Amino acid sequence: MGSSHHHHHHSSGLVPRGSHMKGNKEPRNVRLTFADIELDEETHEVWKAGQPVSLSPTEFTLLRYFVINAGTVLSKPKILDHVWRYDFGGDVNVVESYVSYLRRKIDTGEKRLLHTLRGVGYVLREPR
Repeated sequence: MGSSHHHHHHSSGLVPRGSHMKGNKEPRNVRLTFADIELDEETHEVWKAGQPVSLSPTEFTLLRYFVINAGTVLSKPKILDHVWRYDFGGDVNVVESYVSYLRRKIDTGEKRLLHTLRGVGYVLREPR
């Protein structure tokens, strides 16, 4: 809620009286994808190589963050503070439990897209 909106920097063109003809502000809903992973922020659903998984809000946020930062080595404590940022009250052992369950619900194929750097954390990366 504000009055800003209309930016005071419209050095781009100068004929909004028409411009488009229908609208192109956005293509379609917000859907995240990765290697063989699909997430719909609209239907809050997940899909992996023809393998759908019913994850909960928390577990969903975790997977989503992993994808957003896919390629960057994440840390156990960092990941916690990042997610638990919506509900404090979870030791560092709670993450391990969730991670183990996640692996079982996300790991299965011969292609390991989740590398575990024991002592540091985990990193998302496609098989090379």
